[PDB]
Amino acid sequence: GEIQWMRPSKEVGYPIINAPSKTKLEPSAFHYVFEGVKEPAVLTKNDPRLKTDFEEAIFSKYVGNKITEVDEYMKEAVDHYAGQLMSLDINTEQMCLEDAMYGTDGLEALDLSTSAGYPYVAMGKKKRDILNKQTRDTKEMQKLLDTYGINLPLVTYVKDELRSKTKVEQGKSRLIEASSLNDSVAMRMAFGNLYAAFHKNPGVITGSAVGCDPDLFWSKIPVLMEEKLFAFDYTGYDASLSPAWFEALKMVLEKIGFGDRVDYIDYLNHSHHLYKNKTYCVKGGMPSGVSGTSIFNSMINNLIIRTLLLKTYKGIDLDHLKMIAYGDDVIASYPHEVDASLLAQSGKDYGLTMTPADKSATFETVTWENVTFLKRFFRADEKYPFLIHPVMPMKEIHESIRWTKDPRNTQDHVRSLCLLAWHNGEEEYNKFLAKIRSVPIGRALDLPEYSTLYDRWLDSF
Ligand code: NA
Repeated sequence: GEIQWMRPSKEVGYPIINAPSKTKLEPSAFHYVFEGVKEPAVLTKNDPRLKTDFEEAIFSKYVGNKITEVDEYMKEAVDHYAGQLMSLDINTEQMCLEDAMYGTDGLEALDLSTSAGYPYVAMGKKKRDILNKQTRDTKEMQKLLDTYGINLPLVTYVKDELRSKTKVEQGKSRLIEASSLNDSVAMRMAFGNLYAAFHKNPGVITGSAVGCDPDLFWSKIPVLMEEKLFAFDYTGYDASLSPAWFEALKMVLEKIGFGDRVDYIDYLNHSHHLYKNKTYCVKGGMPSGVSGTSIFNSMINNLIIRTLLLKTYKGIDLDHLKMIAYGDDVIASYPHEVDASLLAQSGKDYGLTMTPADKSATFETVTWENVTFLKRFFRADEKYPFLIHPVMPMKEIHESIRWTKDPRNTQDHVRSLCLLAWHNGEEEYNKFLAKIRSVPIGRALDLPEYSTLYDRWLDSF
C-alpha cells in the first residue's frame, strides 16, 4: 500500500472530520492488583508522551507497493484456492437489503454502535436513526443509498486501545478505516452469502477461521493439519498489500461466481480516505475496518502462502497444504518440513515482510507445543485428551483488566477475561479470581468458578 497524495480536505470538497482526542481508557479497580505496562495509545499529535512526529508514525505503515502485476505463481495459487472454494457450493446470489442490514444465518446484523462513516458522521446522523432491529426497516437505508450512492470516502480514526511504552513513544498507534454505511450495506449485499459461507465453514477448505468459536474449534484444528506445522508473523500486513494481491483476489471471486461484483474490490484497493482535516488517496493496502476486511485478508493470505510455496518449492503439492488464516494470522501445515526463513525471503519480493512466529528472534520449528493461533496455545485436556484447550497466557489478560472504557461494563469485561483465563488451569484461575476479589469492585461481580466453566465447556461440544 502507498499513499498517492494527501492534502486539505477543503481543497477537494470535503469537510473537516472531528474525531475524539481523549482516550476512554482509565485505570480500573484492578490497576494495582495486577501487573501490566501498557497504556492508552496516542490519539493526537500533541500527546506529551510522543517522542516523534505523530502523523508520520501512523502513516508509515504504508511501506509502498512491491509488485504491479499477477505473476505465474499467483495465477497458480488463484486456480488452486478457487477450485478448493468451489467445493463449498457457495451461493453466488446477491443478498437482499434486509438480511445484509439485519442479519441472516451465518451473518450477524450490522453493528449499531460503530461509525456510520461519511457523510453521516459529518451530518451528525447515526446508525440508530437509520435502522430498526425490531422493524427490519429498509426504507430509510434505501432512500440513503439512492441519495448518496456508493464508493464514498473512508473515515480514518485512531484506535483507542492499549499499546506498549515503545509504541506509545514512537507514535505507533493503529488506525481504523470506517467505510460509509452505504458501502458497507452495498458490500454485504454483494458478498453477503460469501461471508455467511465462510462463517459457517471455518477450516482448511475456506482456509479461514473468521467467525469461529475457539472453545469448540480448537479441538477440530489438529485433525485438519498435516504432519509438519509452519507459521510466521507479518509486519503491517494490511498496509503492505500490493494492488496485484487485490487483482488475484478478484480472479478468485470471478472463478467462484462473483465476477459479477469484483468492482467492489477496487473500492478497497484504490481507496479514498478522510483524516481530520486532510484527505488522501491510497494505492493498495486493505482498509483495516471495512466490512469483509477479515475475510478478504484471509483469502489473500491463502493466495500469498500458496504463491510463496510455489515460488520456493516447485513441485509442492498444494492439495496437502493445510492452512487456516484469520486475517494475517495463520496456522499452516504440510506433510514435509519447509523453511519459513526461505519463504520469508521469497515474501519480500511480493511486498510482504515476514518474521519468526511469535516474535522469535530466529525462525524455529513450529510444534504443537509452541504454536499459537489468535494468541492462543493448544493444550489437550488432562482428563479428556481429545478435547483441546485454547490457552491465552495470563499476561494479556492482566494487561486488559487493569483498564476500563466504561464502569458500567466492568462485569461483562471481567467475565470475558474469565472465559479466556480459566483455560490456564484451576490453580491459575483461582489465583486470578482471588486477586479480583481483593478489592470491593471485584467482590461485587458475579463470576463463574472453575468447575462451573469446565462443566460448561464439556456440555458445549
Ligand atoms: Na487501499
